[PDB]
Amino acid sequence: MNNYIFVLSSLFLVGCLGLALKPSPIYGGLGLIVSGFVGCLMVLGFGGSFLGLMVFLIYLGGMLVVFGYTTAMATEEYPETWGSNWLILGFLVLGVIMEVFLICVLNYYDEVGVINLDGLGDWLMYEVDDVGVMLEGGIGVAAMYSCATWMMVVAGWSLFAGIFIIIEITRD
Amino acid sequence: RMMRWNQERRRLLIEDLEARIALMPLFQAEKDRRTLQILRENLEEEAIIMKDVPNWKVGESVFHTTRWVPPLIGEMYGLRTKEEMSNANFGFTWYT
Amino acid sequence: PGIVELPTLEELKVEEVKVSSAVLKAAAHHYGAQCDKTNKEFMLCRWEEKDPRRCLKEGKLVNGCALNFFRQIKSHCAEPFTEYWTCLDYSNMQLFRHCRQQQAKFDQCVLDKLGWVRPDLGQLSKVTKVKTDRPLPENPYHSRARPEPNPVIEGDLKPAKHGTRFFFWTV
Amino acid sequence: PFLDIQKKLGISLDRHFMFLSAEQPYKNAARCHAFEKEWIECAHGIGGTRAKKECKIEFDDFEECLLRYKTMRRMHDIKKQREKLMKEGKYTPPPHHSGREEPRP
Amino acid sequence: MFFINILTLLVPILIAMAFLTLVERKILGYMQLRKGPNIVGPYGILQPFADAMKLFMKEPMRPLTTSMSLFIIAPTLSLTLALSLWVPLPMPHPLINLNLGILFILATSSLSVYSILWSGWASNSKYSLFGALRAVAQTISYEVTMAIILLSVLLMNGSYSLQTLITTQEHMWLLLPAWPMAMMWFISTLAETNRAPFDLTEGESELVSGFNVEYAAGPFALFFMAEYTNIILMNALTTIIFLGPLYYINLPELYSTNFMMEALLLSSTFLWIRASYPRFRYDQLMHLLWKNFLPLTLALCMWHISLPIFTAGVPPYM
Amino acid sequence: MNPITLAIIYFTIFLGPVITMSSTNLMLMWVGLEFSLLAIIPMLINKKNPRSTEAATKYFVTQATASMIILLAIVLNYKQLGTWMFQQQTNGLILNMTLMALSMKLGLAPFHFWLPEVTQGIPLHMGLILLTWQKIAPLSILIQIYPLLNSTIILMLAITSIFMGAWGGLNQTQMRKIMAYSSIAHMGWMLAILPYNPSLTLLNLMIYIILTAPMFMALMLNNSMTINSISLLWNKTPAMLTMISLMLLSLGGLPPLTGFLPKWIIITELMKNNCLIMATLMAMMALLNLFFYTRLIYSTSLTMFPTNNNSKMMTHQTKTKPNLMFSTLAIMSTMTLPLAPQLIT
Amino acid sequence: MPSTFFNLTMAFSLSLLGTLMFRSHLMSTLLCLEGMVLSLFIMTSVTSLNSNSMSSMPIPITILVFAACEAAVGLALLVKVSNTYGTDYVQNLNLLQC
Amino acid sequence: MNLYTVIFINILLSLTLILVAFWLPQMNLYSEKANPYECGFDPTSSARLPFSMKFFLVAITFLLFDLEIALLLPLPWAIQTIKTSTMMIMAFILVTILSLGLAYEWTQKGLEWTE
Amino acid sequence: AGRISAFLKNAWAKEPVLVVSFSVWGLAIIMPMISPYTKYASMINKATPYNYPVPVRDDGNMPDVPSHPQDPLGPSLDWLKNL
Ligand SMILES: CCCCCCCCCCCCCCCCCC(=O)OC[C@H](COP(=O)([O-])OCC[N+](C)(C)C)OC(=O)CCCCCCCCCCCCCCCCC
Ligand SMILES: CCCCCCCCCCCCCCCCCC(=O)OC[C@H](COP(=O)(O)OCCN)OC(=O)CCCCCCCCCCCCCCCCC
Repeated sequence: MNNYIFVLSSLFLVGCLGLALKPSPIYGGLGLIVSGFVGCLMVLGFGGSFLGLMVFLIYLGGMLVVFGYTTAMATEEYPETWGSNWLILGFLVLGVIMEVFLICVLNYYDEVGVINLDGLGDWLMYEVDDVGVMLEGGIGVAAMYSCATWMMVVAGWSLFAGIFIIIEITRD
Repeated sequence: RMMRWNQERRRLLIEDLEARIALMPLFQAEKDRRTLQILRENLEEEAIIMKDVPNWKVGESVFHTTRWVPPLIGEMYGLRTKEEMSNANFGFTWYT
Repeated sequence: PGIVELPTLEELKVEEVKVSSAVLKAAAHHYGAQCDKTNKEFMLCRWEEKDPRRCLKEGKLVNGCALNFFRQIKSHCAEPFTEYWTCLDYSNMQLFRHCRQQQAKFDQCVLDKLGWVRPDLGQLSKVTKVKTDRPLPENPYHSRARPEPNPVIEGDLKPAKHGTRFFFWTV
Repeated sequence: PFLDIQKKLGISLDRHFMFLSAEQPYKNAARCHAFEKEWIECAHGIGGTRAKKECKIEFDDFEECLLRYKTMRRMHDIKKQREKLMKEGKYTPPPHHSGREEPRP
Repeated sequence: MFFINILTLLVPILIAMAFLTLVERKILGYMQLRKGPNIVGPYGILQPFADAMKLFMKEPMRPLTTSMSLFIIAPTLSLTLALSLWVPLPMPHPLINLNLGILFILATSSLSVYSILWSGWASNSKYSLFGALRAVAQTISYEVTMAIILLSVLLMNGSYSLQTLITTQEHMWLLLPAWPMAMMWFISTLAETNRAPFDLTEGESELVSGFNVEYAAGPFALFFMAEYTNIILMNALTTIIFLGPLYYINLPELYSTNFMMEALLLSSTFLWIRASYPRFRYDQLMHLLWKNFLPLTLALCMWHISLPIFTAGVPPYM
Repeated sequence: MNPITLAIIYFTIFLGPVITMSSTNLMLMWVGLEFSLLAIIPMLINKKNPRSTEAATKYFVTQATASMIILLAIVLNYKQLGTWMFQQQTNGLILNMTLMALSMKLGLAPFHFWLPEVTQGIPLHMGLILLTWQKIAPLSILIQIYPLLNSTIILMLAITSIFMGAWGGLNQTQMRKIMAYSSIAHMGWMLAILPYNPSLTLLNLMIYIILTAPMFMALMLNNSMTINSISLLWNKTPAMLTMISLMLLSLGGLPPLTGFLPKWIIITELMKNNCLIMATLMAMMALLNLFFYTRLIYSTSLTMFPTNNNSKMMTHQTKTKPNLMFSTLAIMSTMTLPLAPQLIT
Repeated sequence: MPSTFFNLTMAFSLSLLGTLMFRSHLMSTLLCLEGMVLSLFIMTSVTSLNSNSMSSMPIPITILVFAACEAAVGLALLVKVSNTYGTDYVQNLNLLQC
Repeated sequence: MNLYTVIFINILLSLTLILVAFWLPQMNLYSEKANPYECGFDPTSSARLPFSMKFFLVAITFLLFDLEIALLLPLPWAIQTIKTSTMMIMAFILVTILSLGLAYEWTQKGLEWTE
Repeated sequence: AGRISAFLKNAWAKEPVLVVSFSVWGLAIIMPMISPYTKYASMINKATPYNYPVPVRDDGNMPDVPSHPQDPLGPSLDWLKNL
């Protein structure tokens, strides 16, 4: 129960490896949905739940529109999942073996202390205010409404200009 | 009705937070004393029994500032049990 | 660097309250109004001197006044306070709104005996200006020498000598 | 280049959240507020090469607070020596460190 | 004791959805001047069990042109998301108490949409592809509308929790303060559950069976269980959010009874809607939402931003 | 088009670099870069031909990848120090990734391959807007971190950009590709002088901008796309020829044109910092740049290529040339060498 | 935390390698871009939560907004590419070399 | 830990149900049974050809509006602020520009399913 | 105006959703500017005590701040009590 975040980070690494290995975009969206859920779990484990749930919802909508588009235009008669080429599977397991090799090397080389096998799960949350109200994530995202109105207005203008941009691109 | 009831709930929240404020110094004193007790027992257990390596200082800090640096969760529960460390890391988060 | 100093178990020993959170919250308002001087002295020393190792006497005084307050509560009238804090202990949030009747009986107890008045809606949540004789720490954060700034040049702004002095440009 | 319309007009669009020790939402801190405060107060007015030279003590303390490499190495050394002594049978942990302790509030 | 609590949450929900199938067939029959099943059970009460046994004793019939991994993953995903969505509901005390309960609900609903999409694409058939694309359009429209509705209603509430909704509706419902949001939320729950009028994903008339047209018995039963569990859940969420049951600290049994009565009424309302209305076109559903509900809910979201500010009725944080 | 979306898109094109150069937070610099990219894409794909679509796609994926690397550098700096600016003690790996990604944003070699591709297949005014306005925000970020840059990587990128730009402009016959390779060479000069003097790269940027604004304006006047199209300019607009030749010579760096001034002062500063090898190699490849400019001058001004019959109708009709923009910039980009101490700052 | 941050940095590196190495699919390239975006979001969120930088907590939301804007623009460009050719192939869009 | 156990129990329940569904009945598999359905005839295409959806602009607008949703969602904590005037103005501006974008797209016929 | 009234009545008959949305938008703009309770929301959020009130030293030169919570000095919340 100490290495839970490390297991999640390894799963995120595997999902990003599959996305890099580039299946058919159906399975690419699947891998990105899995990676988004895993990253949500990592953020929730590290702290406030609002950021993880936000990135989960956002990537759910994004990969849904992506699924629609890869059905519409980015498709082929035989969409390769991962086993159309044995090189893709061999490279996936090669990357997994390289990941295990590098983390074993960095555990053996414990001078810097980036990854430690004995010290894993000991330095996840550093210092927390034990007694205290209104210290969770989402209060800062609310402070975007009052303390970073410049961040709020550049995000809003980005979305507004983006509406105009996409209409003019797909005007045809 | 929502205006009146939300104002009443604001008054109730102020009452609860004032009860918390009145209980704050006792919790602060007990928390500081417990933290110092854990640090002292860690320092003694590192001091007498743990370290006989010739090049080692027992109570050596890692800062030159010579003032109080509050301890980390992994610093104060590092010598404790793994279940206690996991409770200190993921107690509030997993309690749902 | 240096060896960090921290007190021993003998000077960290104190008579702990051993009192649950629900009974603490039931007695919170009268505890906060009875000895607010001791609690504010502890908070003032704690926020002035950031070191917890130099406020242990104030913390023991906070524990002592809390113990005296609870001993007065236990001595004078105990069963309406008991039923009040158990009604608070029943709920999942210890909401004061559930058991105002037992709160009224406990307030009647502490008003008839010991003459205590429960604070109003916005009284416990303001600054206090506590008087103390402990000297003000002149160097919090253990700051270093703060090295002096650059020696700013003062004088009249004369024109540049012989113009720009850029190759063959005379002016 | 770097225009300074924020300093010229006196506004602060993005200047109050440049670093950790700067205007937390309700009243909170950022776990190295004192160290970052000391480092910035050291480096102000002498900035650049002089701040890199003669604020190295404050910067090293702040970097140690933020990254905790030396605390990790010290704790790893203590735990490694403890495990070596457990293997050699020369150490028995106390009750409070391993198992039942007396809980204080 | 916690596993016993999980059982007492999960098993009654599954029996409730099976008898929801029975109640749907009987209510539709009695609105169609006929009866429901009354032969299999004493009053038809064994009909869902007979249907379940027949579906689980028919062969699943894996097809040739089919991505088998997604074809198997999708119905199990749908059922586990339906039960996971049932987890955090308070009646009046939830099994799992979440601070961001509504956000959890939204995330799980979107993942259920992904289950439908993956089933439709994996069952490599044209009607399945049609059903998947219709699901994409439908979830676009109701997702944006539902997010705005929940934002405004929980702005009238305090945090994103649901016990806070109970304490908010302790004195009066939320239907009277925000009834247009309740109407648009009811329509959005219909769209989320893929129910009539705008089902459009299992469209029996436009398509053959939509995304289930290649799913034989077994995983088809899993999809049906997930759909009807989601029906009961959306009605339960609507009555928790808007039609607040009576809550007393001394006894919660009357809260559970009131919640049961209102959830049964809204489920019967869903069956009533199915009996009453014909189907939309799936472009007409998008036009209807994006041209009627979205501007009105944007305006009402602005109104519910302004309302606690100018009435000073800002809800507490806790 | 539509005036409302024209105003929105052009205001966002303006707003991107302004936010980047006026914001002290690296995150706000990144959102300014994002503003510039996303705003300029619909202006690129506007004619809706396959070449415009390809150019927009290439530009989008290149700038998106570079901005993602920039954001990686910003997040790693925030992890290391907790601030939102590279102050003094950041990691050299972070700084080198920042430099590499901003080089791919700018388009200098060996990240230069997309720039002639994108500039080709795009209308001339959009090529002008790209090659001038899009290169200020990454240069502003590079000027902001004026120390703490790797001079080795800077000089390698500078020398390879000048070499590849000279060779590419030597090969090309398309005018837009010629302008893109000129951009690559001048960006190489600016990047070369960047870690030693921000004033000199600002000066070279200003000289380059005021030099290639009227070049693009003169291309825009007759919609001249190729060397032959600019060659039949004596029949179309014979008054253009002297200013065209003088601006091409100034882009070549010939004295006494004011385009000699940025190369001269950059060589001076590099002499002051003892980089004679780099300065000499840069000057020789600048001579190569001047060669392909001089071939262009031979085509358009000093000889008279054959013309066709319909240019008689072109002479019959009347034209329109922008006041206060072409002639002013041409004069200031040709005959402003004796104001060199005023130009340097 | 340092092990998790190393894993997130390696995940970003893998998604960058996916972006740089094309396999016949502009949609897959956009997917790799959004994988890089997700890795950066998780890195920023974990850093802010670890350092208790609640004032800097709007930064992940800002990068998510601008990332979805760029994903929107990329999807629009992919639509135009598909309308031009009908296959969405990065090797098929190559005619600007001359 | 509790929520994790409930999630795993639901997943194991769904897996148990589909494993029962696959190992319980009798299997008789042949080619005409497992062929794709296509209403009682052989399919002309492979059901993997491009589909050419007609609401692509609405989908991209949905992406942008979903991120506007993500911006609007911290309002329940935003209304607890001490200023509340800049908060109210900022919320009004955000909702107004979102509505202006929707109105502009409606006027320019963006959400009209161009065939 | 006759044309404006006829246009509004036709819009209310034919498209009574845009009319309601624009009216609600205008009402949400106008109502905070005319309500007498607008300052009360900010004052309530100010008076809500999420943090400990840190005491100050007694130099004897400030008579405005109280010496104890049971004092007439300080920001009393009788406006919220009677609100
Ligand atoms: C959960 C609680 C219960 C909820 C209700 C449940 C029971 C009733 C169920 C009825 C059947 C529903 C089945 C599905 C029906 C689908 C069709 C449908 O509903 O379409 C939506 C229809 C659409 O109608 P339409 O599509 O025919 O409209 C024509 C539009 N054109 C021409 C462009 C196509 O109606 C709406 O969109 C209205 C939504 C609700 C509006 C509520 C407004 C309330 C008043 C606001 C304030 C007014 C005053 C202004 C200010 C004054 C200040 C002083
Ligand atoms: C068929 C395959 C299916 C795969 C997909 C499974 C989907 C599951 C259901 C949908 C989940 C959506 C995302 C939900 C995340 C959790 C929501 C949440 O808010 O969690 C936080 C919560 C505690 O937070 P809070 O409420 O703030 O409490 C603090 C004080 N009470 O609680 C926590 O902190 C608990 C954290 C863990 C909760 C999730 C556990 C998931 C376990 C992995 C499932 C998948 C495993 C892989 C596949 C297995 C084989 C098929």
